[PDB]
Amino acid sequence: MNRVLYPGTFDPITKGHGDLIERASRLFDHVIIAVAASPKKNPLFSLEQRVALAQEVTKHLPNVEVVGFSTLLAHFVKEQKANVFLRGLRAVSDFEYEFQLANMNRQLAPDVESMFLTPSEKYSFISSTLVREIAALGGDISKFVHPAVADALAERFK
Amino acid sequence: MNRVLYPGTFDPITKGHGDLIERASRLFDHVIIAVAASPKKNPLFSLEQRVALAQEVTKHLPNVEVVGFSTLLAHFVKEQKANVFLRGLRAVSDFEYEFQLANMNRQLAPDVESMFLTPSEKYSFISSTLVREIAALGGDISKFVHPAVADALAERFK
Amino acid sequence: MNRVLYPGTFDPITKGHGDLIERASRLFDHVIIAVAASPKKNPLFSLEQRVALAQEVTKHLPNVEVVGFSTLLAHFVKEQKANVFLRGLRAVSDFEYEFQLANMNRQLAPDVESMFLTPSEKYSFISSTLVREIAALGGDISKFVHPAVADALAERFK
Ligand SMILES: CC(=O)SCCNC(=O)CCNC(=O)[C@H](O)C(C)(C)COP(=O)(O)OP(=O)(O)OC[C@H]1O[C@@H](n2cnc3c(N)ncnc32)[C@H](O)[C@@H]1OP(=O)(O)O
Ligand SMILES: CC(=O)SCCNC(=O)CCNC(=O)[C@H](O)C(C)(C)COP(=O)(O)OP(=O)(O)OC[C@H]1O[C@@H](n2cnc3c(N)ncnc32)[C@H](O)[C@@H]1OP(=O)(O)O
Ligand SMILES: CC(=O)SCCNC(=O)CCNC(=O)[C@H](O)C(C)(C)COP(=O)(O)OP(=O)(O)OC[C@H]1O[C@@H](n2cnc3c(N)ncnc32)[C@H](O)[C@@H]1OP(=O)(O)O
Repeated sequence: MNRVLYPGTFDPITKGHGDLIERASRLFDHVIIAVAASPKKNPLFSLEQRVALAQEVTKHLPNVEVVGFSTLLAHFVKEQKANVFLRGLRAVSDFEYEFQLANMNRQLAPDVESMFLTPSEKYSFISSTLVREIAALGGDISKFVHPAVADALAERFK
Repeated sequence: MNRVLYPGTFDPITKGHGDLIERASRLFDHVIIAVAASPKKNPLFSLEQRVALAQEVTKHLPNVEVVGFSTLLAHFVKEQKANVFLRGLRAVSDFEYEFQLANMNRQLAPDVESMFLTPSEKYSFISSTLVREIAALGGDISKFVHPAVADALAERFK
Repeated sequence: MNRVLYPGTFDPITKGHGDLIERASRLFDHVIIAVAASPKKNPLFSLEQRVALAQEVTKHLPNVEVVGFSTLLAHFVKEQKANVFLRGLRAVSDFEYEFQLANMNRQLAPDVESMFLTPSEKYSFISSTLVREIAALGGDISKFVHPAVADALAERFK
């Protein structure tokens, strides 16, 4: 059996992440979305909000579950007994921080594989930072994110 | 007529920008330098100062106008009725980012073209960030910027 | 004689820099590890702590000495009378930033050469930032740093 763990800040989750999750839920028996606290990033949404938004966006996929965590990813992946890390690779960078992330996690969790997917072309170039900045200036982001996310961002900047 | 809009933070405008603007005024009938507030960047100079510096550096160019804006670029370009985005490309450098930026603005402003110029060999490798940091440590920055900008940098840290 | 200066924040110094330093001490008569204050990065360790960790890690190399500084690199290098800048490329970070750095320093210190080494494959993916983050979450970092650094990181986070 394969259990893949998709770790990220998801602030917020976008159509880019969702495409990747869609594809991964058809490949693997179990997909865990691991939302990291990432306090250093000063996230726009709270961990609970990010987990909840990610849950809403994935509610239709039976083998996908969402959980938040504040610990070391290499510890958390053993705790989840997942044998595969999922990360998305868009163009291009980083990427190289992803190569660096994978090689450092290989030392800390040797039995976990690091694997990459690339999003549909249509949802590449979608970045959570840019979704946030467009929303904060009142731009329409409905083509970059799910409607609950769009609503959450709109209400957030009021 | 083409009305080209060149949007940046310009903190401060450098000889790299100035080169691009010289080149852009020779290609297009109307060039608007759109100086972004960019509060996330915590600019060294105020928007009002950054606009005054850009005005000073381009006042000799009759088809070039400068304005500050704090709104969504995709909204502001319509209020300005420009049909072309100008951006500069240097060493890699923030080049992925220009594709992603262009991609997302093509969704938000479908009718506006996105185009790129490159500055002379001589003004590549000039970053407004390194100019700020060198000046803040009392390094001589006069060879990276126009003289009014050099004075403002000197006065900025006294 | 060649006197090479190796500047960085070294927060903290890793086996990644130590490999570069080892290689440099066998090429040059004199190697200076220049630790930058870098107040903006808000370093985990104080300047004085980072200088001490760097001394501990290199004290077995007689031609290598460590010093801290808070001034402009281009002036400090004149103070140390070094004619060579050493910079490492922690794999493929942004050699374009190192270029922008080198050519701007070419303007401020024309008599100093910029030179680059790459670390052994084994240490080319160690990031002091990620070491700080793994250590802060109680992860084992003994495979990325010298034992004094591991001890120092351990004491820093309980
Ligand atoms: C060696 C190690 O163990 S690392 C030690 C430090 N920390 C930890 O262990 C705690 C765990 N931390 C994490 O899991 C984090 O998710 C990290 C460190 C893996 C990566 O940070 P992320 O949350 O993925 O955000 P990311 O680095 O991708 O930057 C956010 C951007 O990437 C996108 N993004 C966010 N999360 C992801 C993701 N999981 N996968 C792909 N893309 C993502 C967003 O669209 C966003 O767009 P932007 O570039 O304009 O901002
Ligand atoms: C979807 C989107 O378009 S964003 C939606 C939300 N935000 C907005 O709408 C705000 C609208 N304004 C903007 O987004 C800003 O103008 C931006 C990001 C397009 C431009 O910001 P920038 O000026 O490029 O800041 P940035 O630091 O990234 O500049 C990169 C480098 O190129 C130089 N530079 C500054 N402005 C420009 C410019 N317009 N073009 C080319 N180079 C520039 C600088 O010297 C800078 O050097 P540095 O990185 O060492 O500081
Ligand atoms: C040089 C000029 O005058 S331009 C103005 C800039 N600054 C000054 O004048 C003051 C002097 N400042 C310095 O010397 C600084 O060290 C700098 C800006 C030149 C370099 O900063 P860095 O120490 O490389 O820090 P960086 O932002 O890359 O982050 C530290 C990382 O760099 C790595 N690192 C630090 N120094 C080096 C180095 N000399 N070579 C290769 N890698 C390095 C570490 O692996 C660490 O890993 P990380 O990216 O995961 O955190």
